[PDB]
Amino acid sequence: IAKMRTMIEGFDDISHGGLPIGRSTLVSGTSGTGKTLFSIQFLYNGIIEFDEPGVFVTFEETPQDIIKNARSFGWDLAKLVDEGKLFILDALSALIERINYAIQKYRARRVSIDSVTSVFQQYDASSVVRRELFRLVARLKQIGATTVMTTERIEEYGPIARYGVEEFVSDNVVILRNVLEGERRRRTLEILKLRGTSHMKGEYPFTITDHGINIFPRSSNVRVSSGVVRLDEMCGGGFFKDSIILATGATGTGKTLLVSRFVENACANKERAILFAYEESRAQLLRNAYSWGMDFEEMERQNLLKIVCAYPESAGLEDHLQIIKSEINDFKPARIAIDSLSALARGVSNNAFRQFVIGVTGYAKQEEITGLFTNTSDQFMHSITDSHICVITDTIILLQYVEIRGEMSRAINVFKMRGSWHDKAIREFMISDKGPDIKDSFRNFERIISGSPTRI
Amino acid sequence: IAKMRTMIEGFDDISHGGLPIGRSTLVSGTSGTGKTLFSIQFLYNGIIEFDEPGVFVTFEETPQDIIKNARSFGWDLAKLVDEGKLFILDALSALIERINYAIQKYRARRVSIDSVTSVFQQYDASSVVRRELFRLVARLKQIGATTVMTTERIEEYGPIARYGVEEFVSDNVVILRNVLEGERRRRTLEILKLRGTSHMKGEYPFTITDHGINIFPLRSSNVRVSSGVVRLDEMCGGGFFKDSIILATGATGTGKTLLVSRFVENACANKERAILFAYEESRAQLLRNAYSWGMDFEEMERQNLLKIVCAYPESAGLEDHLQIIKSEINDFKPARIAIDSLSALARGVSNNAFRQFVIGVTGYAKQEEITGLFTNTSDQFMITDSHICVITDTIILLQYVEIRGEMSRAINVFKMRGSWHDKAIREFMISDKGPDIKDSFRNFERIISGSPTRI
Amino acid sequence: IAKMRTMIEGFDDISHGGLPIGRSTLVSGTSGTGKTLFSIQFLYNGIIEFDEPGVFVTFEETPQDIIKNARSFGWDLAKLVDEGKLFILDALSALIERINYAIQKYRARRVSIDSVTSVFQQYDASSVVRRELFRLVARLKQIGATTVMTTERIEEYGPIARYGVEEFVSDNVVILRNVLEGERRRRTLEILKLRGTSHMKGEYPFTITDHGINIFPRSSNVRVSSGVVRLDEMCGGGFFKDSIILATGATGTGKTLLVSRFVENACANKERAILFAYEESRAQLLRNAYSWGMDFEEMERQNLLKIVCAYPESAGLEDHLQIIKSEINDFKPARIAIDSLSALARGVSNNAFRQFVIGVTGYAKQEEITGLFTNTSDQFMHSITDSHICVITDTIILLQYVEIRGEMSRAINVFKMRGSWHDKAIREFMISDKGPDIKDSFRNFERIISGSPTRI
Ligand SMILES: Nc1ncnc2c1ncn2[C@@H]1O[C@H](COP(=O)(O)OP(=O)(O)OP(=O)(O)O)[C@@H](O)[C@H]1O
Ligand SMILES: Nc1ncnc2c1ncn2[C@@H]1O[C@H](COP(=O)(O)OP(=O)(O)OP(=O)(O)O)[C@@H](O)[C@H]1O
Ligand SMILES: Nc1ncnc2c1ncn2[C@@H]1O[C@H](COP(=O)(O)OP(=O)(O)OP(=O)(O)O)[C@@H](O)[C@H]1O
Ligand SMILES: Nc1ncnc2c1ncn2[C@@H]1O[C@H](COP(=O)(O)OP(=O)(O)OP(=O)(O)O)[C@@H](O)[C@H]1O
Ligand SMILES: Nc1ncnc2c1ncn2[C@@H]1O[C@H](COP(=O)(O)OP(=O)(O)OP(=O)(O)O)[C@@H](O)[C@H]1O
Ligand SMILES: Nc1ncnc2c1ncn2[C@@H]1O[C@H](COP(=O)(O)OP(=O)(O)OP(=O)(O)O)[C@@H](O)[C@H]1O
Ligand SMILES: [Mg+2]
Ligand SMILES: [Mg+2]
Ligand SMILES: [Mg+2]
Ligand SMILES: [Mg+2]
Ligand SMILES: [Mg+2]
Ligand SMILES: [Mg+2]
Repeated sequence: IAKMRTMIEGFDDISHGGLPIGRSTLVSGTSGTGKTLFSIQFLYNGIIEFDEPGVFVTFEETPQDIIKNARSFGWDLAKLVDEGKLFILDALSALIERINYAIQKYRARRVSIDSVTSVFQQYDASSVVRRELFRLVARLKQIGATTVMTTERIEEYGPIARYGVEEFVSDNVVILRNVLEGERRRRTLEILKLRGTSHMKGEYPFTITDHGINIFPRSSNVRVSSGVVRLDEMCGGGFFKDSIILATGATGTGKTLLVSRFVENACANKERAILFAYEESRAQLLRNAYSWGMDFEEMERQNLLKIVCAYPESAGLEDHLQIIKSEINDFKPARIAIDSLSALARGVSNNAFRQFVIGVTGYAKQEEITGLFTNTSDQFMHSITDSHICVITDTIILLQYVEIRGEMSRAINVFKMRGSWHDKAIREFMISDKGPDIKDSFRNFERIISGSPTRI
Repeated sequence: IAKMRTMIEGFDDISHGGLPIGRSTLVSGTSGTGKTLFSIQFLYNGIIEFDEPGVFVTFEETPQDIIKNARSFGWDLAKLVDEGKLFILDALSALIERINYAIQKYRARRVSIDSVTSVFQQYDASSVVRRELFRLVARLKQIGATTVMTTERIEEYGPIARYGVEEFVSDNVVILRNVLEGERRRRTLEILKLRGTSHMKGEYPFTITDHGINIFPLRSSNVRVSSGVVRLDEMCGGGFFKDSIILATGATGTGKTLLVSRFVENACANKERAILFAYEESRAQLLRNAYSWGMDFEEMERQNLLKIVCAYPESAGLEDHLQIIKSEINDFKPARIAIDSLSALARGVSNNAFRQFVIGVTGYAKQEEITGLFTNTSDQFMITDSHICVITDTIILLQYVEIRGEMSRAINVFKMRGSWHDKAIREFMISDKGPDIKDSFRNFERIISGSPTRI
Repeated sequence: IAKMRTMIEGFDDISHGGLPIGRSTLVSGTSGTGKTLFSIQFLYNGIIEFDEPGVFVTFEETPQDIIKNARSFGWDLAKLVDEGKLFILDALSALIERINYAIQKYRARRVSIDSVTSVFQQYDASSVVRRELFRLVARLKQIGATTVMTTERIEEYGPIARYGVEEFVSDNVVILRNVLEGERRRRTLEILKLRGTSHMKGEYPFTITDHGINIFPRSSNVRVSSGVVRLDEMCGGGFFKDSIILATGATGTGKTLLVSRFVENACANKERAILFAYEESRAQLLRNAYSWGMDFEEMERQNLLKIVCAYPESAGLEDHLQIIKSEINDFKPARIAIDSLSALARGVSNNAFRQFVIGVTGYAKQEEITGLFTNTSDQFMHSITDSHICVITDTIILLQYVEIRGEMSRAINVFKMRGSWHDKAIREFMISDKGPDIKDSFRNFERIISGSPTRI
């Protein structure tokens, strides 16, 4: 069973090439799940790469309404119909005749029906839909044309179709969802089945952007500097180039300080860098940064630093990824920084957050980009990690508060360093008007990893 | 009631021999559960295993599509007509006649109907369905031919059939599921009932492969093997046991992958095949860190001795991961394997679904005399273990020890099943040639806390 | 209201003698709940003990199909019909006439209808079923014949009957269930009501075995040895004969060691013993046992030791009990051992597990059998007990890991000893190639029950 590519980033790897060739694919889902976006996108791409003639059988929508909406991603469907490359059939057993006729005058390639459920309200009685659905499918499989049929749905976790008898007739079943969890919508695609072929089971986080659908399913010894000399000395030549560094610690420990010095160092060696902040804003960052003797405003004047400030609850976790991606595909920084993940995990599913970290890490390492992700710990004085995904990070620079003689002092230590030597000493440090000052470690103190020390 | 082997791996143990002789079995479930697959496999295996006639009754789609769908597993229609061993009937009491025809025509034994739910569009009443259901099975039983019926379902945890009156008429009820939990689907088969016979109660994890369905049901020599480290072998009093399961738990960056790299290296060193299942790092990374310790993993794969199967834990489901391991070991056939790690496969997974995984790998690994070293990154570094350290025969736990404001690491053989081991928590270090197990801490107390005390 | 015995192990004590005499009993439940198994079992037993004439009114099942299925437990229904002791009436107001006629030619005793729901699909409309059900019941109560009526069900926790009007007509209501919790089926029986009589309320764990249905609703000073001399010295003459001993402790403490020495001691005094293992297999056990100088293979050669290895998730908790019972009813060991309960409680209901422990304990003590049950603790260094059923055990031999001068040493202490003196000292012990070596206790150490000790 040969498959037909749809040029839809994600769907090509989820269905292993695409959808069963010469067969009909049913795409069900609720309203605003992207049933039409996918439908025309299956034709557009098809009639832009392999130069294939595709006909669109519209029903409750006007042939200009479809083209007026496709202009949201800069798609000129008029120019498609101005070269006989796309035919829109405006709309009981005579409909297949016109489709069979049009497709004959437009050499059978890609066909989309939006929607079949619409022209079935006057029939109903469940058993009737199936009887008239089977005939349609069969009538298309005889002409051997990769057809996508749209179906309506009432529930996001209930009947597959309105009359629950379309999935049993259809050979291939793709379900588009828009689940709302904690007053936040999440678009997820899934391939229920695919007769005489293989596919990726379960649902994968996707979104609709200005390019349309966006479905989301080396290791050199090159070392880079973190901005701090002693830190690179503790890491035995600084952080690795293509690696993920983690800055875990309590509130006001110096995470954003290390991020600022990590981004500065990039711009210092004429290297581009992106800073994704979710806790503070450009205004505050510039002031805080300048207070340590760093010109963040100037760093952006050289087109070497970009600041993307936004709230962690502003958009969805499946969205935030796309922003980072598009932000990296444009500016093309050598290294990025996330401040912070703690803010991107608050009121989010433990699994939904795991898919995010895996995404950034993968993409960050896939493009050989150095990413310094910070994480704020709950207990300031310390268990381990909430979702404990410290196994994804190659380096772990944790900061801990140390109470010494009624003085709230801070300490830094390189907890982990994959395929690299590091200092296993909890060196004390302080903050000044020029960044960190890592001094000597606490040799005459015991139980330093348990908030409070002990005289020796 | 005579059994009938279907040659479906797992099913012949779940149904105790297979399905009842000259009885009608009902296989209900949702769409994509694998109802048609089972139906074909039942006849296919039955045809090329005991030269038995098979009659497939189609209803929804045509004989060509069904024949064109089995090509995904490598099954051809050479029995369809080129051997007259596969009779397909394209599609109330007139159907039964045609059924008895091909049956007595080719001295039939096996029969599959797919689907019967599609022949009850008009009849919107359960009364009619039951009446015309019983008559079918009753007829089929009069001919005493092992027939499999297929029905459709709306919910995975609701009515048995579409009209909920088919399981009561049917003698044997099989239910195929495709439950979706946490954006992840899991195919599970269960034998609801089986009249005048015994079977296994509850649902068993299965998958669909290119050999079709793979249902998953539910020695001890003193030969020792080297762990890669000499002191470690001395700590186990002769090295690791051959046909045994070793576990390495500890905080992130304790050196689990280090002990794995040496455990796999030692294999290839003695010209022994070993498989490495990574779910945290990738080949590129592992090769770098490995070489940094003075180990050439690339070379090890150049001699067809070491294999690396990197895959994100979240990529596939727990049931698929198992099949991937089994098939991977069925091809390469290593003398020992290593999983890095179990903790990476226990993330956003049910404790019951995870238990079934560890039991499988352990069982299968222990069933083929394969030495397995599974790692498990402990959540709270510097307590217990909310899982199963009872399954593992050996436990090599690594713990971080803070001494004089220095993040030092220690190792100890926590347990060694039916063997002597060192009961001392000796400090160790990592260099550019592997571990260096030094001496323990005699003048330090509460070393299990992660923070000792000057004695 | 006199009751009629059914000779069904469990149902006789649940309904206090049996079911209301001269009245009709409705048995509802889903498919494969054992509606037919019970139905014929009510006749078989009845026409095998009190020599009573019973007629079976079958519907959607053939008179040979019922007999062909009853042969799963070795029941010759043909021989029952070959002496006019059982009559099968193969199958609107004329059905009661034949039943009234047959029962007259087969002196009214035990009657079973399987099923009434079957011959009602052509009626439906809820109110119709009741009207035609009442007439049936009344027509049977007039002939005074203990009749059991089978009813179909869709839900395990929903309507009592298909039309939910059969329980209001029927005098007695028995509901058979097959609940699925965590991909595991559990058969439970219940008596909803019983007019003019008393019964046991709630549902009781049952199973179907080769004997059919299996519903599951002294104290001498005789002392026995545990295999260890010092252990018997710490128990002041060894464990009590008819008592339950518990071996709680962390992983690799020496639980299976004490079990092996406890089973060996039985075979040593020419006493039979059963070992129920769920963590290891015969292969490993024999090797581990032989490493301590115990010949487990030989112990089975004398027909004094039996090993029943099986996984704790292989079968159901309500099943595992039956296995132990049948295993003890055959071999008839003087003492048994369970290794372990921790494995039999993983992914099980806290209450469902409580009913198991009570079962083994009761049966173990009911047959005056000594049972050494082991339990693995979670924290290796220790709170108390998960489901804390240490109140069921008469003796508690807990083992605890003790870290001494960077050496992971082990310790044993007799925590409890009901109606017996015991040693209240945490004696240290080690393992060798001949079993345990209990030495002196830790006198110069403090906080030994909190993992880590303290110099004194
Ligand atoms: N240019 C755009 N940029 C971002 N999101 C867009 C853009 N255009 C549309 N969308 C999003 O995608 C949706 C359009 O999806 P589409 O029209 O295919 O829905 P549908 O599922 O076919 O709806 P219906 O059930 O009414 O037919 C919009 O509602 C909006 O959420
Ligand atoms: N080669 C293959 N590799 C992997 N999975 C496959 C392969 N071939 C088929 N499958 C899987 O098995 C499914 C086929 O099952 P099958 O065609 O029997 O469905 P079904 O349950 O009979 O559906 P229906 O409700 O339409 O009768 C596909 O949807 C896919 O999930
Ligand atoms: N100009 C300055 N001089 C001295 N110390 C400073 C100065 N500016 C900031 N600090 C110190 O360093 C800390 C700043 O660290 P930073 O702002 O990076 O916090 P953080 O660890 O990222 O915390 P969070 O993100 O939770 O607010 C302040 O709490 C203060 O102790
Ligand atoms: N010999 C046996 N050993 C063990 N279990 C058996 C044996 N025979 C039958 N069983 C079990 O008991 C069931 C038989 O129960 P029975 O036929 O009474 O069901 P039922 O509830 O009457 O079904 P229906 O609703 O279809 O009439 C089988 O499905 C199986 O689970
Ligand atoms: N070349 C090297 N030289 C010195 N020490 C090294 C070297 N490579 C690794 N290490 C040490 O070993 C640690 C990594 O060991 P390893 O990756 O096996 O640990 P792990 O517990 O499996 O980690 P993770 O939780 O990330 O899987 C580093 O943190 C460092 O302390
Ligand atoms: N031949 C031997 N010589 C010395 N010590 C041994 C020998 N065999 C086993 N041991 C020791 O005794 C322990 C065995 O105890 P046992 O196997 O009964 O463990 P357990 O407490 O039942 O643990 P679990 O059931 O959780 O695996 C081993 O961990 C080891 O310390
Ligand atoms: Mg639309
Ligand atoms: Mg900050
Ligand atoms: Mg099918
Ligand atoms: Mg690792
Ligand atoms: Mg029955
Ligand atoms: Mg044990």
